[PDB]
This record gives sequence, C-alpha cells and structure tokens, in this order.
Amino acid sequence: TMIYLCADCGARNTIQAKEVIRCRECGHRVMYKMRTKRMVQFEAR
Amino acid sequence: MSFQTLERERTFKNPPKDGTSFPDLQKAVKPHVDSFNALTNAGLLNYAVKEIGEKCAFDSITQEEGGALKFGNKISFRVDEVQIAKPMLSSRERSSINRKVYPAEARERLTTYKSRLVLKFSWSVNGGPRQSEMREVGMIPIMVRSNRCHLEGLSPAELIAHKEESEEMGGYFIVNGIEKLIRMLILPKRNHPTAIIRPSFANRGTSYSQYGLSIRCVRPDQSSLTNTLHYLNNGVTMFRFHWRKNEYLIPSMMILKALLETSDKEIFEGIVGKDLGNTFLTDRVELMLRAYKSYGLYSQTETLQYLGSKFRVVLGVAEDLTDVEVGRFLLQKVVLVHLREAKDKFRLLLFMIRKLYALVAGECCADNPDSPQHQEILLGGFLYGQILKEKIEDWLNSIRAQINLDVRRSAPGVDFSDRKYLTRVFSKINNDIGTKLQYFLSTGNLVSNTGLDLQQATGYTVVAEKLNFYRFLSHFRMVHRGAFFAELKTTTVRKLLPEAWGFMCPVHTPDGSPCGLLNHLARKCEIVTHPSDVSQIPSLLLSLGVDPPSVVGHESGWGCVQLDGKIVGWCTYKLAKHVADVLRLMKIEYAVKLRNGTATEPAKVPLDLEIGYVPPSHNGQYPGLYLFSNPARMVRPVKHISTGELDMLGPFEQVYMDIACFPKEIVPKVSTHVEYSPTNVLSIVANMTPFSDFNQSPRNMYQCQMGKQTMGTPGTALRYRTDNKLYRLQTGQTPVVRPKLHNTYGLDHYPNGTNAVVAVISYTGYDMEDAMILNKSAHERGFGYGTVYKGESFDLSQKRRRGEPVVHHFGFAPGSTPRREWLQKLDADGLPFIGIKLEDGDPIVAYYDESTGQNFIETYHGTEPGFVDEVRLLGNDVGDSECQQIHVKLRITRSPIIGDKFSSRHGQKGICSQKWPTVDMPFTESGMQPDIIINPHAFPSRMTIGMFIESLAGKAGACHGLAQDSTPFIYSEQQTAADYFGEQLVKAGYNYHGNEPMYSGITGQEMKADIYIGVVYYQRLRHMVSDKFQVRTTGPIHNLTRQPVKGRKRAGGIRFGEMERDAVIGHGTSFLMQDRLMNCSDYAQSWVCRDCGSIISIMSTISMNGVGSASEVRCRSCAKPALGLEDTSDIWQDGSGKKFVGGTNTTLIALPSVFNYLTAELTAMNIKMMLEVK
Amino acid sequence: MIIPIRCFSCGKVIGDKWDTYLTLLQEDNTEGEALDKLGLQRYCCRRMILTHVDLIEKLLCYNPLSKQ
RNA sequence: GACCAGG
DNA sequence: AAGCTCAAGTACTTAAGCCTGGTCA
DNA sequence: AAGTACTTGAGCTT
Ligand SMILES: [Zn+2]
Ligand SMILES: [Zn+2]
Ligand SMILES: [Zn+2]
Repeated sequence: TMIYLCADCGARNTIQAKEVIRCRECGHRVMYKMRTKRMVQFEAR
Repeated sequence: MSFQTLERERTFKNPPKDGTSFPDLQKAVKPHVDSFNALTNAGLLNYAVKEIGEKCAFDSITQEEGGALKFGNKISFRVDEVQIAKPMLSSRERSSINRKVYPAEARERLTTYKSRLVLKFSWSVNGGPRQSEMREVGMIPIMVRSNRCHLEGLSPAELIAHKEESEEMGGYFIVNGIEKLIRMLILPKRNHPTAIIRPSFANRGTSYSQYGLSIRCVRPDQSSLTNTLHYLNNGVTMFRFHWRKNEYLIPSMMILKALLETSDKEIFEGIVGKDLGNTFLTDRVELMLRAYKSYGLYSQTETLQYLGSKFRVVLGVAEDLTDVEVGRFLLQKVVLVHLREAKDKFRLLLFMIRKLYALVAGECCADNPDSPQHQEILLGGFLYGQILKEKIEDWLNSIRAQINLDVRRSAPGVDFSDRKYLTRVFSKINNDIGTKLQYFLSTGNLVSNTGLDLQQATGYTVVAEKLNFYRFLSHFRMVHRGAFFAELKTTTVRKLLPEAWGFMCPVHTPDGSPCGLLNHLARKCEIVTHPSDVSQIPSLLLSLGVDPPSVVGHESGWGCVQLDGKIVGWCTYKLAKHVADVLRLMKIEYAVKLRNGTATEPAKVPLDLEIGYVPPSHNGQYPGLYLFSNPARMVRPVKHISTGELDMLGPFEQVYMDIACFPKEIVPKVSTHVEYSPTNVLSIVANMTPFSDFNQSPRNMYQCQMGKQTMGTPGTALRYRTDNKLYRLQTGQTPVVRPKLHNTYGLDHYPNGTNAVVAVISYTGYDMEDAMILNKSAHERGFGYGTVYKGESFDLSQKRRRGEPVVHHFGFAPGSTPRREWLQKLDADGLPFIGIKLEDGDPIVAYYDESTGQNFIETYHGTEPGFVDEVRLLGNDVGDSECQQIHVKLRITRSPIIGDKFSSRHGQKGICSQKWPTVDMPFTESGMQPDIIINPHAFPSRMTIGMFIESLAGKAGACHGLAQDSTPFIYSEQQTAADYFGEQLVKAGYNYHGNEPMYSGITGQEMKADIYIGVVYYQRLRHMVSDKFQVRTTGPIHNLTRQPVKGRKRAGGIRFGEMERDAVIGHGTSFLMQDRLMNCSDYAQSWVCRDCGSIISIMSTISMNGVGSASEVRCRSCAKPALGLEDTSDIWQDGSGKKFVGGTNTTLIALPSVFNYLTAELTAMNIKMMLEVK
Repeated sequence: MIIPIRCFSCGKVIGDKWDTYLTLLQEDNTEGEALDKLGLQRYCCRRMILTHVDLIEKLLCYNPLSKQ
C-alpha cells in the first residue's frame, strides 16, 4: 500500500491497488502522491 | 512615480479579503462574463424559447375533396423557460452530500465544467390543460466566475483558499481541461439600413445591379437575421431574404401591399413624399408600380394567400392550422423582425425604398460597411444563447417528427392525453443537447440548420493559452473579423482606416498572415451589453416638437428620425442637430446626477446611448437621425468640455464630432469633446511599452506581438494547473522604467523579464547582424533561468480494445519486475518516484493487462533530461472506480543556451550568441561589467531610438531609487524627455548624454570614445531548444514509398526539393542532385524484364530444386505456360504450383521506390509505363 | 522567486540585504534612498534589491498539505 | 487529413 | 433553304517555401 | 476573385 494526499482536504488516505479512489472523508476525486525520502545529487551549476 | 512596494508586500503576505485589488482587470474581462450574466438574468434565454413558439402534431385524415381535413387529437407543445443550475457533483446523488464543484476540480480531473440544464415542457391537448413537466436535458458548460459559477464576487482570500490564483479573472469555458474561449467577431451594424455596391449583385441576377440595400435586424432576444434589397435595372426591387440555407427573392411592392391594407397612393406618397413630382423617383416608382400590377393581386387577403400557397412547403409550420395567418406569420418571422408593430414595418420599409432609390439617384454615397463605423461586436454569451436556442428548436422539431412517425407507423400507441405516451416518445429520441454544446466548445463547428447570419461556420473558439499574462489579456480583449475575408488577397479592410480612434487599437495587431485583421480593442473601449429602457425617448421626442404624420405627408426639407430601427417622426435638420445637442446634455446631466447624491429614478436617456446625428451634405452619407440604444456595440468614454463630466460615445459620433485630443489643443466654437488622456487610445499590451511614441510603428508592432510570448510568470497558482506546456521564469523583476498604468493594472504580481545593464557597443565582434552577447558570470549567477512544465497524461481507458470489462491497472502485477531501471524509478505502484531525474529511455508509468498478467511499460518519450514534480491519480468520476488516469508533470530545466532569443521592449529580438566570459568584457570606472551587449549597428534602419531613451531612464531610475514614468505622449517638443532624464543623471554623477568611459577587457587601455550603458528590461523569449535542432542519421520510414517520415517526433527528415533542386541544378551539381534526391532517401534494387519492358511482371522463382543455386527471378508476362516437353533448365515453378517457360530477360536496375509506387497506382488506373533498357 | 543572491553584474551578496531593506520603507518613512544605508554604492547591485518582486510570499500560500 | 496558433 | 463566321454564355484549375506546436473526431 | 480556353446558338449571305 501507498500514501497519498487528498487534493482538497489534505488527508493521508493509504489506498491499496485495485481500489475505489476517493478521499475517505472528503468525497473528493483527486489524490497527489507525496515525496518520500530519496537520495538525489545535483551539481551546483 | 515611485515603486509601490509596501503595498505590494502587504497584499502578498495577507491577500485582501475586502475587494479584488486591481479592479481594471475585471473591467477588462467584463465583456464575456457580462454577456453570460445577461444570458441568465435580464431574460435572454426566456425571450428566445418563447419566440420559438409552439410545435404541433396530430392525426391526419386526408381532406379528400373537402379541403378542410378533420383532425381531433392535436398537441402543440411549448417550452416555458430554461434553467441552468449551479454545477453540482456528478449527475446522481452518490452516498454523500451533493457538493459544489469549483473549477479547480475541473482543471485537475481533466474534464469539463458542466451543469444540469433543465427545460420546462408544457402541453396542449387540443384543449387548455397546459400541464407541465421538468426535463433533464444533459449538461452544459459554465463560464468561470460568471453568474453561474461558484467564484463570482468571492474575495481573493476565498480564492487562494481554493486552487485559483488571487487575481483570477474568469471568462473561459473549461472543456476537458483546456480553457476554450469564444473570440469576439465583428458584424454589420444592427437595425441600421445601409447601402452596398459590390459587383456580385448584378451578375448574379443579370437584370440586377450592384446597388443594394442591406439591413441586419435583430429581435429583442438577439436572434438576428439579414434581409437585403437587390435593385434590378428595370426599376423593380426584389426583397432578398434567406431561410434555412436557402435564398429567397420576393418583389418589394408585393410585400409592401401584403403588410398593410393600403392604397397605392399611400405607397407613392410614402416613397416620394416631397417636392411633388421629382422626375427621377416619380418615374421609377411609376415603373415599379406598373410592373407589380402586371401579375399580382389587389387585396391584402389575396396577396397573403398567394404568398402562403407559395411558401407553405418549405416553412416548417403546422401542416394544417391556416393559410391566412401563415401570411401574417411570414411577415412576422422573416421580413422585419426588430419591429414588432406591422404599421411600423410599413413605415420603415418605405424609408428603406426611398433611401435605396436615393442611392441610385447618386445623392447618397456608397456606405463602406467594412469600417468600424458600421461595425459591431458579437460577444461570447450572445452566440452561446443563440446556439442554445437553435439546438432547442431542433430538439422540439425532432420530437415533433418522432410523434409524427408514431402517427405514421399505423397507430401503435395513440392517446395524446396519456403521459406514458410522451415518456415513451422522450425515451426514443436523443434527449441530450448539452453534449452538442460541449462539442461546439471543444472544436468550434457551429453546426446548425441555419447559419443565423454568420458567414463562416467554423473557428469560433480559441484555446486560452495562459503562456504569459499579456497573452491571457490579449485573448480576452481581442477580436477577429473572420477567415472569409482572410482568404481574400487585398490591401482592403486589413487597413487601419481611421474611424477607430480609441475604439480598437491602431498599433497592436500581429505580424504575419493575420496582420491587420484581428484588431485588439483599445484600452478603455467597453462593450455595452446590458440594454436599457427607451420608451421615454419617443415620449420626449414627440414632446420636443417632432411629430409623426398620421395623414400621409412629407416635404423636401424634413429628414428622418429613427430610434434603432423605428420611425418616430420627422424633423428639419437644424432642429435635428438641436435635438441631438439637448438630448446629449440631458444624458450627461442625469448620469452625473445618478452617480452622486441625487436618487436614481428610471434613467430618462441611458448613458450608453449614442445620438447619431447625420448631417446633410451633397453626395454624402444619407441623413437620418440615429438614436441607437442596443447592446453588442462599442462604446468609449471621453470628457465633455461645456460641462465637466464624463460622456460616452459610439462609432457614429466619432466621424461627426470635433474631439480634441489635448487640453491645450482645444479651439472654441468647434471642439465639443476632450480626451481624458491620449494614453486611453492604445490597447492594454501596447500601452505598457515605455516611450511607445518614439519608435517606428513596425517596431512597436513587433514588440507588442512578441511581448505576448515572453517566458514570464503565468501566474502564481502552478501546483494546481494541469495545462500542457507552462513556462516559468525563475527570477523576474519589475521594470525600472514603467508606465504608471503598468502599476494600475497590477502587473507587478506577474513580472515578465529582468533588468540588464546593457552597454550599446560593438566590441566582441560576435554581436553583429542583430544578435547580442550575454555576460557569462551573470548567466551563471542566475539570469533568466527558465523552467518548462510538460504535464503528460496516461489513460488506460482508451487502450482497452472493447468487449471485456475494465482490465488494465497501474502497478506491478503479481510476479517479478525488472530491477535495472524499473525498480529504480517506479516506486511500487507503477507511479514513478517523486523527483527522480528521468532520461529519455526510461519508464514513467507501469500498467499490466490481467490476461497476460505481464507488466507493460511506457517510457519518457521526450529527448531531454526531465524531472518529475507531481503525479496526480485522477479519480474517474463521481466515485466507485479504479485509478484510470495518471497525470505526470515533468519539470524540464532550461538555462539560457546559445540560441535562446532575448528581446528588449522595442522589437530588438536577438540571440544569445557567445556567452562571453566575464573577465573579458568591457568595464567602466565604477566596476560593473555590462551584462548584455547589444549592437549599435542595429538602431538605425529600425528607428528604435526609444530604446536609447529607455537606457537613459533606467540609469536614472536605478541610481536615485525612482520608477521613471514612461507613458506615451507625456514629454512634448518644448523640453525633450532626453533633457529631463539628463538633468537627473548629471544630478546622480554620470555623464549627461548617458555616456560612460569604459576600458576594454583584453587590452586594458580605454576605449578612445566613450560608450553607452543603460538599464533595459530584457523580457526573455521562448524558442530555445525544442524548436531548434533535429538530426536524422538513420530512422523510421514511410509505409508507402520508404522515404523518411515527416516528424521531429518520429525523427522525421528535412525536406529538400522543388526549389533546392533548382539551386543545385543551377550550381551544375548533377551528382549532388542524384545523390540527395535519390541515394540518401530511398534506394532500392529492382528487377525489370528487358523483353517486355515491364516492372510488375517480375517474380522470383520458387521451388526450382533443392538448396542448389539461388532464386533466379523471371518474367511472367513474357513467359508461356508449361504445356509441352521442354528442357529442365529454363523451366521454373510458382508458389501455387504452376510451371512456366520464358521470361528470362531480367536484369537488376536501381530505381527509386517512389517510382515503384507510381507504377502500382498507375497500373491500378489500368495504364502501365513500359520502360526500356539497352 | 526568492531574492537573487549574488546580484548579476557585480559579485556583491545581497541575500541578507532585503529583509533588512524592507523594514526600512516599512518603518523609517524613507524613500528609495533607504538602500543607500545598506552599503550599495554601484547601480548594478542597486537595481537588484530595489526592483525585485518577492513573488514567493504570494506563492507559499498554496500548500497541498494544508490539513484544513 | 481538418481548424486555430507560432517562427 | 442552309452554310458558316460571329456573339455572349457554360464548365474549370492556381494562388511561395519550409519548420515547429496544439486539439480533433 | 482572375482568367483562361471551351462550345453552343442566332443572325447574314449564296
Ligand atoms: Zn477529499
Ligand atoms: Zn517479360
Ligand atoms: Zn553587482
């Protein structure tokens, strides 16, 4: 399972694959993903 | 002026919850949203649906020698009203509160902004019960921030709390997430009977003449149609009209006698009431009268029955009800609509025929309808209402035809009183009209049974590319006159002919093909869209000494007065001018009373009215006092001089009013009006180009058309914008030179470019031929640092074939997944890691079919390292569905790379040429390396001396801490602007002409002559790397001819020919020609028969023997069958099994594949070319 | 967005020289000459912290993780 | 392939 | 008569290159 | 719109 964000209400919703996407409190129909901890390098140029 | 910053910062930190800070942006968007508000309120749709009428069906028992066929069960149904509810959640209630749907979810869910459209249906059962019923009619769009959106009047706090950007302007229909918009088009003037001379008229009707009279009449509900008079050489005039894409041609005397039960003497004394027996008119009217007496009838009844029996077939009216009222119906529907009363139609038609004869009489000039004089604007909402009225008329006529079919079958179920019957009928027919609207807004094909008097049927809608704020505005302001005139090649109406002064901008209109057509409205020219009440106007006119003659009378001296299409009376022309004067004074006085303390009664004369006094003059425009009061026109404000208060006027008063443009230019006894400030003349985008009055107008035109494409800040709400390609300029800043209107419109929220210390100098040597340089240190310390956003979407819904249910899903199907790149990028859900850098050959989303159970892949088809910022799992709909759409927003980064065009604000678009190192640049006595070197040889031959002035202004403003006001027309000839800015500079310490001493960089000694250093605003452009470079070493080919494809997305090749051929074949390079045109593109080895000379006839031999030798091709056409004994050598066999003998003359010739394709298609035309070889 | 640290033409650092510039217009009743008290004598490093739009404070009021 | 864009 | 040059009148294809984007059914 | 060459019918002469 993953973690997302309700677009309007902003609540972690923990949906599992092959599911009905919706905000479990809002009824909204859009979810952003959240950026996890990840090690990326960028040159200072 | 000074930089408003403390106000800017305080508005930024906590947005103003009281009122949207910059009101003039709203007054700029006003046209569209006000047209839509006038749709919903002010009774626009209602009048329309009422004027459709009622539509009928019934059981036909044939007349059979009776004539009056009996019919009992007749239903004529009628539409009460139309309702457009607020856009609620998806149509049905779904286990939650039916909540509002702001446009945010419209733009993210990548779907349109729809709302329920309800109709009120009524009955007639050949009686009077008139029971009604509310009908769901599908879903229609709604203009953001209209009287039907959930954002109107919401204060910017409540906007930023939602997902729109603070100074949202609204005005755009959203469709699938691409904000489509209805461009304003230009139409002939409403109700004003104009004249025409255009050659087609006569040679269409050979007895006809170019002399014609056109009038565009419009009902109160804005459902206009045009009916024109075509005059013919004989003397008669035919009364053109157009119905259902069908022309129609009736004589004027006919319709005139049909209208009123009249005496022909009344006809004549109405035509030539004057100066009794003026020879020309009194003979032409005699000829017309005899010509109509020829084959016509006498009475109104007889004529009406003539016309009715004529038209009954094409008119979609009830097949039965009558024939006399059919005549009173045709004169109700087509002849003259804007006039309600019959007698008034009669008077006006007499006016019209008199004016037309005058036009042939040479006493009236040829009106030039292709001028902003006789032109008007069709707003968006009015066209929307008219198309909705038309789709509703179609819907009614369609269910009418359906019930007629039910009556036609035999009589399957026939009880016109029973409701179950009608719910069945409604079940059968398509009951959705909203999707027709949404398709319209998606593409623009206005498909209606009648064109509604609009020439071109297509192109009405344009996407509102938010690329940069100026482009957003100039989408909202602009107009366009139509492709029909565009296709014609002439220096005509594409000319900026001057009756537009303050109506539609003279400078700003794009370069290229549409140049001169789309004229963006001036800064202040509104579009008056809310009509007014004007009955008090006839009251006051007849109170003012002018009375209409009930007894038929008319003299020479008297002229005509008309209130936007209605004969009110007649007047002597001096009285006409005095009436115009007193009326205009009354208008201004009561308006300036309505603003301040005095209470508001119903406005006697509405301010929007433009009193159209047409003076008389020989060989001049025909004089009729024109009191216009309708919306869908242009209206601009000025200050009145005899009073001291506002006054507005439209595109008649310009040509006849002495409008002084400078308070000091005023000459008494003539000048009746004074302009506020001539800044009010230009458009919005053109206005904000400092010193716009020092440049050669082509350069101001370039800078206008090219500022509309700056890589600037497209707003501030970018987290919630799913648009396709967005550009954001990381570090933009306010111009040090800025016309105060640039602060008033509040651009400071939306900067476009940066401020560069530009030293005009030709030193690097690279910066010639209009290019420039870019100081490398500034280029790496963060000069215009572009960021592109490409939001691409993935939709499993489309890729499923058909039949089986929803199959594919996102993620890693139960089973293994590759480690090498997949598990690196894609997290676990098939959705990529947030922020991981992507390179072209790498996956972005992972989806798997259920049957094969094997994960598929889609890689990042862009050819440039992009990042990932946000991935949106677009839920399908109301709910209860899987994630069937992802939206990945890739954040490409684009620093200034050699080739990335830059531009000052005067038309000096260039290239960043070399990025000269910072230490090898020039420098002054102070130490500032000039950041960007422009070229001196570029200022003559372009006349952008305004730029040098801008340099002065900037070096003045930056020093002290001022914001130099650079509106056009401030600085006059007495004291130059140069002198003022120079006084400023010499105050600051630097040279007075702007010069500065600069030592060179690579030699260390000073430049003999000083150099120029200014502080300009370089709004970076948008053409850098995407456009530029495509290389094709080897790649995909064409299905047909094996020539490389036409791409840059499919590695497509570049075209070389049809002039490139002439170039080389002049160079005398036959080998280069044969190489490029043949060798590199399409090369082949093909066999031909030398005996027969055919190329289709070659077949390679099959099953000759075992492995043995190679397949030696042969020719079928020159080979004979295998019957008979022959030697084993020459024989060979066929795939089907046939053996043959002959056809051995097969050689191996090179031949371009396209010729093979030509042989194929040619022989398909049954003709084949026989090529020889020797 | 944020103030362009290390102004373009010259090399002076002006990052920290905005939040102390803004509270001069704010509460000192001075005009654009206020920045002269900051130690900016040129006019390249002066057209940076004078005419810079701080367009972040209008953009940070858009958290998707609002929790409201 | 068609309609708006753009160099 | 009827042969035969004369007249307006009816059908009928072109309108610079490229290149790049987008939306669309 | 521009303009081309194309083709048919009506009026005059042997
Ligand atoms: Zn929610
Ligand atoms: Zn052969
Ligand atoms: Zn500096």
